[PDB]
Amino acid sequence: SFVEMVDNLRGKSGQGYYVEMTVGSPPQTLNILVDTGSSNFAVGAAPHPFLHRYYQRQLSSTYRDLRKGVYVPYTQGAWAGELGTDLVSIPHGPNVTVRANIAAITESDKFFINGSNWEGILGLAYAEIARPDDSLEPFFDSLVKQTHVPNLFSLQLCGASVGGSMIIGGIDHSLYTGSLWYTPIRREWYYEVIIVRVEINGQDLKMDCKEYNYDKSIVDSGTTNLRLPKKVFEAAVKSIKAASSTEKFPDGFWLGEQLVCWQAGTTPWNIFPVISLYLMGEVTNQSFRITILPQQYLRPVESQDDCYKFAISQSSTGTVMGAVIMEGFYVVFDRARKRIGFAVSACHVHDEFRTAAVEGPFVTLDMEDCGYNI
Amino acid sequence: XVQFLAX
Repeated sequence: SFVEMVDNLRGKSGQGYYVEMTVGSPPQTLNILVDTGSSNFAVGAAPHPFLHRYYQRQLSSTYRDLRKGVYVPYTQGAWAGELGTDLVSIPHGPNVTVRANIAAITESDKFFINGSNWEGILGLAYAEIARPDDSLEPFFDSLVKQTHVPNLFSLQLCGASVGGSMIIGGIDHSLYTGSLWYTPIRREWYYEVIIVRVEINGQDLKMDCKEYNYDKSIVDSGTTNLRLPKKVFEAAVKSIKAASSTEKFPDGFWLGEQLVCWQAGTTPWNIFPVISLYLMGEVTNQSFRITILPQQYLRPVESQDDCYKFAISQSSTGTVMGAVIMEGFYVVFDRARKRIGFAVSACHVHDEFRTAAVEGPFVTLDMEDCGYNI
Repeated sequence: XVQFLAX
């Protein structure tokens, strides 16, 4: 029944995934990066060297100025702009139109990307982390409040020109194989989850699970990498190196400071290990695990040479399950039931020998203690 | 790459 929403995402590898959104009246359609890691809907609204088009408020009869500025800082970049509301539809999304808050971006720093094809960002997380404060209703909240659309969306991010699907209001079964396994949303701010165990090629990293979630773990479609707290990152690299020891790589490769390239079509995927994260399940003492391949964590950087960047990196703000994780899976953001589902993606990049996996149940004790508290 | 909220 959701067929018209299939293949509604596009992107360039490593530059996020975007969906078309139509704003204002008469219609102004823009490409909008989908970000489960923030909660502001914002669009370029003035010329920028990296923008080929932008929102023109004076041409929208339905634009309402909120007479208030807004600023959002991200990990490296930031933008400043002006708040208002306008009519918004997603032409390859649900068949509704809502009046939503929109931040019109007038200035920015290291936000837009040269040649990315996107012109704005759709923050799909919860009001608690919206700027300027939690009173600025996020887009998805407006969608659910104003319409019949069920309080759920799902993302199938298909890695490498990338594509995928954002199904809004439900789940499409053509997008995954096997079973969906759910982890609780710990708290409605970011999409926060609890990681309870980590394995490299089946070998337990053997760290206290409190390290994996210090100070939070989140599912973030607007971040390319799998980002890990420093102690966890260091242990993971040590283990990944040991597992791939038949080949030698410079220290800088593991730090993302050096690329390694193979002649077209010869990448020895088989010499790199799979990586598993166990997540808290829906039943007491029950967990499940998601497993990704080097096809997910070694990312192509665009001749006759295939160059790759190691896309697991260090974080000082907790674990971030970015595209590196999401590209293996169909991920269901079941806001109505405060849970996130994972299943093997029908589109994920793999080979004849290994596939990404979602497996369970396992027995894991004292999972509640894994989470960070202030 | 992209590295989307500060915090």
